[PDB]
Amino acid sequence: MKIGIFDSGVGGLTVLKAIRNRYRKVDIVYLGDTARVPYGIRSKDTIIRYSLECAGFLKDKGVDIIVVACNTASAYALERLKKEINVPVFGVIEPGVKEALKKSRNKKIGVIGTPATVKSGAYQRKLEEGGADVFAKACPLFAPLAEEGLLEGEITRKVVEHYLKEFKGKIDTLILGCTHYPLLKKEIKKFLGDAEVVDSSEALSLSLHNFIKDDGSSSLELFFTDLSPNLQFLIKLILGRDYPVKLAEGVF
Amino acid sequence: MKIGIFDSGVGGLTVLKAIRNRYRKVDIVYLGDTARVPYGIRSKDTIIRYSLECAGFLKDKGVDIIVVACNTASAYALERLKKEINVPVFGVIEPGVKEALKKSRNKKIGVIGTPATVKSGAYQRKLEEGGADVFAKACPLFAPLAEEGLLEGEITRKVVEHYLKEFKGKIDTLILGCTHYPLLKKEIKKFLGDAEVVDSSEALSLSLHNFIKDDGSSSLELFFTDLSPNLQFLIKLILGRDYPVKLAEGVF
Repeated sequence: MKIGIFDSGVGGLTVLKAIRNRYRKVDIVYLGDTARVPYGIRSKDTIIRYSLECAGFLKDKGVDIIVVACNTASAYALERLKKEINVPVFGVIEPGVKEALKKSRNKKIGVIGTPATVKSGAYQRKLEEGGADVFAKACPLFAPLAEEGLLEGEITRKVVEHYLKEFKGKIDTLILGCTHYPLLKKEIKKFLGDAEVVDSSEALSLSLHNFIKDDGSSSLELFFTDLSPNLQFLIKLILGRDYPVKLAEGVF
Repeated sequence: MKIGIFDSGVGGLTVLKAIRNRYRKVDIVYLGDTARVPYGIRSKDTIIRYSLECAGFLKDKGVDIIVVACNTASAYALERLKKEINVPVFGVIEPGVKEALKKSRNKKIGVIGTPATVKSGAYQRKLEEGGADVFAKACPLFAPLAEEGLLEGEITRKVVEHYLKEFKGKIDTLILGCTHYPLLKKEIKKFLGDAEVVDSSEALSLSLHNFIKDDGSSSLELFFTDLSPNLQFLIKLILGRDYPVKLAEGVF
């Protein structure tokens, strides 16, 4: 059993840590699309093309299942991936939803996710057909225009309330689609008050239990299509140690 | 007297507010380069070309002085601007330095700024020739690869200490060149302890006092080369109300 996880950046090294602790002996191969990283703005057809390519990379790496930890690719490319890669494919939306639907009490739940996944409607849908009033809202893309340091103090506690306006006191469960400053977990869980935030990474990992045979050499291989700046440093902080990465289409 | 302030994004609407409160009757024309916004990565010659163009835009808008609030353009394009625009040009580095040099006690001061301005050496230099041990370090470019929400808790308090490592307990004054998550003002002023952070915007504004004749119709015009997403919303939050913006090279 070899698990292939694929993401645009390093946010997927989270799921990967969950998997790996639960499935202690499975072999893993990660592939981050760092060379194209600002995914959540690209078209549906772009997201499906970049996804096809990265999945094929891992397929050809001999994996058994392909976990796609990105909400944007999971929201647009799962049909296509499945249909072109002769293996099981798992995204992070459906486990998030199942969980949300479970955790909830009043079934008035919300989703904060990238503009491109929030546009897809995949979350909204899957939640409604499960019997639940979805309150969605998109991630604010701030760093390009202004430095987050601008959004510190006063102005931050006002971005929040205006964004998480409707959500106000109507929801009781939330899928943190994708968190960007100033909408950190603790800036929102403060405005909204102690709400049940779905852990999309623990939910996902768990969700692969019946398809995964906990077996393998316990190996780990990390790949990225661009040896970006502080990649290596980030890897160190998230995983706990330093794992050597290779470049996608290097030795091969 | 008409003041032309120019920046890459909205971070300059800060200086603009300082100016405007101090110089209550001067007329103003702001120009943000939103269409090209990720400035701090481009080349010296690129920064000088984009700067030339935006300054010329304002010159042709009939301004008397041109304030450039971006550290990256101030660090590479002031010679060129002055030499091509027949008017007084003021950047945000030299007032920051004067202030730093003043505020300091032990003259062991630091600068956290974008990789491109920190490379320029303009801060380091100007501080050394003023008799001071500069501790510089670059802004970590994180949002592209991973979402800041990843950098929340544990991992954030560890990014800081490793970056503001050397600075540790050696500095007593700091020029917050440019603040990006997780290096917010309050994450650093916590690691480092209560240090004297230079207010580069109050310093700058103040620095124009002898060149500015507080006179004019008290007008305000906001221009940007790309009516980017939440531009309009950000403007609202920083300035206090909504100011109509126009597009650079619109009616003209």
